Amino acid sequence: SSFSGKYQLQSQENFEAFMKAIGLPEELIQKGKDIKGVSEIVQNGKHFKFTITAGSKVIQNEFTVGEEAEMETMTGEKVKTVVQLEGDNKLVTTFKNIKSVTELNGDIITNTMTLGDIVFKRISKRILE
Amino acid sequence: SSFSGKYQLQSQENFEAFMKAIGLPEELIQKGKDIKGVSEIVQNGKHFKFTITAGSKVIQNEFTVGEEAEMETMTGEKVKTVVQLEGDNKLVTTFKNIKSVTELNGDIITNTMTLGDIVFKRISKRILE
Ligand SMILES: CCCCCCCCCCCCCCCC(=O)O
Ligand SMILES: CCCCCCCCCCCCCCCC(=O)O
Repeated sequence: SSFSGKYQLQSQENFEAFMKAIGLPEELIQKGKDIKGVSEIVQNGKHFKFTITAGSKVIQNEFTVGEEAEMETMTGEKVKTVVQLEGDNKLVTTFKNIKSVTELNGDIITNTMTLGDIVFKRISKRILE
Repeated sequence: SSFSGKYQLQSQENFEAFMKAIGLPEELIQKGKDIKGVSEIVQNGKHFKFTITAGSKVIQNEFTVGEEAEMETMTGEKVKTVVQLEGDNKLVTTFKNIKSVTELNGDIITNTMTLGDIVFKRISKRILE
């Protein structure tokens, strides 16, 4: 019902392949590929504040679902996109050629980003505080 | 008696001045100055592993107190230094013209980095898992 929490990355698949596909340099990818950090979400109804840690980068994004917003991506590009809430537990959007689904089941977020044949999946667990 | 934990940045002083002094690109200073994320320490005796969130960057470092080590700074530069334990609750390192003191007070960690007349101070709080 609420996405709010601090989420510890537990495991991921295809980090290197996805970051290569979007244009990041190999040297940066290899430096970040094994980091398992903590991302944070604060949800207030349709409003979301994200402090995402992925690889060696921390990205802070904010949106209201259903409203267009500029989302900073791993390349540094700020993309214009609309994120929708499906049900109470799935955030969906598409930007460039990437389909993104952020799904909350209990205390586990599964984030799936699909770019052609590459399915980049991150599993993170809410720190219960 | 253990530094181990995940710590949420609560407040900080003179981020912009310190990052300017060490030469961080201005675009990264402006992006990173308001980000308050989670850093992790794993201590095993004199050995420490760090996953540090500072601004828009995540930095991993690892060393044994009392032994020379090579640590990655906020600019990405690698420096060789020996980290000491002071008074059983302070990690103290001096590299180039910076003195860094990481002090543990219960659930609070205070990182104080002194560079000439600038004191960059971070106060973080243990996440209770
Ligand atoms: C345009 C959207 C932002 C894209 C940023 C790319 C970094 C990977 C995104 C995964 C974060 C999704 C939130 C779940 C928590 C997590 O997996 O850290
Ligand atoms: C050897 C230099 C360390 C990395 C340089 C980044 C500047 C900030 C370092 C602060 C790390 C201290 C660890 C405790 C938690 C924190 O304050 O984030």
